[PDB]
Formats: sequence, structure tokens, C-alpha cells
Amino acid sequence: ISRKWEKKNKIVYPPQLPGEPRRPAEIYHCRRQIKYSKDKMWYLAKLIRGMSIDQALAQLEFNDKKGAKIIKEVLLEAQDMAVRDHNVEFRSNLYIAESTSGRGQCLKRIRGIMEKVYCHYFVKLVEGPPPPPEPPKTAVAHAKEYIQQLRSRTIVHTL
Amino acid sequence: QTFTFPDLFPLYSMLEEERQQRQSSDPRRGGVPSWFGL
Repeated sequence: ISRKWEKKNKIVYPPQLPGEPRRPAEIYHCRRQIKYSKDKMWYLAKLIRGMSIDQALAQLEFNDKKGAKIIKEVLLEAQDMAVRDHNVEFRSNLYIAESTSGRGQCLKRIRGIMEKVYCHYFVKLVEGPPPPPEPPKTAVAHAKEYIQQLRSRTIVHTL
Repeated sequence: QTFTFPDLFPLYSMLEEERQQRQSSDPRRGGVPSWFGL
């Protein structure tokens, strides 16, 4: 049992200078011991990994999976504590920076040992618009990289 | 004669006096501590 994710919300950064970019808010939340497999909840966690909070909530409210409701609840709680506890003025101005699942303390039952599986859902929200996805590299990027590779070659094994 | 079973079974001051002195968080303050007079 390690509970670092909870402790990650107690970091007090020093106050900033006027000539310094505004540090975006960072919120960490998790739910422990969810009666669900980490393998199944990995899909739901991956689905929402760069979405805005509103998009993620929309996606999860229409997933048929059991873990969708649980992740939705965790996200709503995170949004509430963001606006209230962590000084995030806009509910909309959040995005899922991190969304993973770990394994919990699973139980063992006798049938023939079978495992009652539990898991943790971890999320980190950051203040601001979701970062735009990386554009697919063009032919110009490919050609530039190839020419650089050609230019970087040396006369091997000599003076 | 007749019998019916009878109906048997028919420090906090400061806690309670501070219980009416919540002065709950004002929504319009937005997290700023209310202690300061500024």
C-alpha cells in the first residue's frame, strides 16, 4: 500500500514574480479499491488521456462499461476540488493530463483459488485547453530528416 | 387476571455553542480566508 497520489496535492510552490508565466493548476485525484480489473479499466483510462474534462465526461456517460461510471464520478469530484480547493476559476478549463489504472489488493477465494480483483484509478487534471495533437509528419519532414541523416555520415574507421 | 408488559424507557455546551458559529464559507469569496480584516 503506497498513497503518494494523495500527497501530490499538498505541494506548495513558492509565489511567482510578475514577469513570469502563470503556472497552470495541477490537480491529482484517485479512487482506490474498485471492484474492477485493471486491464479492463486501462481502456477507459486510455480513452480520455488528452481530452478536455467536458469531452471526457461526454464520452464516459455513453460507454456501456462498468468502469465508465466510476471514472465519471472521479472526474466530477476532481473538477469540484479543482474549482473549490485548487483555485481553478473555470470548470471547463481542465484537461486529463494523466489517466492510468493500477492493481489493488486483490482477494483470494477458494472454489481452486480464484482472485477477486480490485484496482485503482488515477487521474491528473491541468488547467487550460487540451494540448493539440501532434500533426502527422509531412513528406517535407521526412525528406528533411533523410537529408540530415545523409549529411551526418562520416568517413568511418580512418583518420 | 391480565398482564401487559410495561412501557419501560418512555462538555457539550462549548461544542454546541461553536456549532452555531460555523460562519460557513461564502461562495463569492472563492477560497480566500475570511480571518483577515483587509
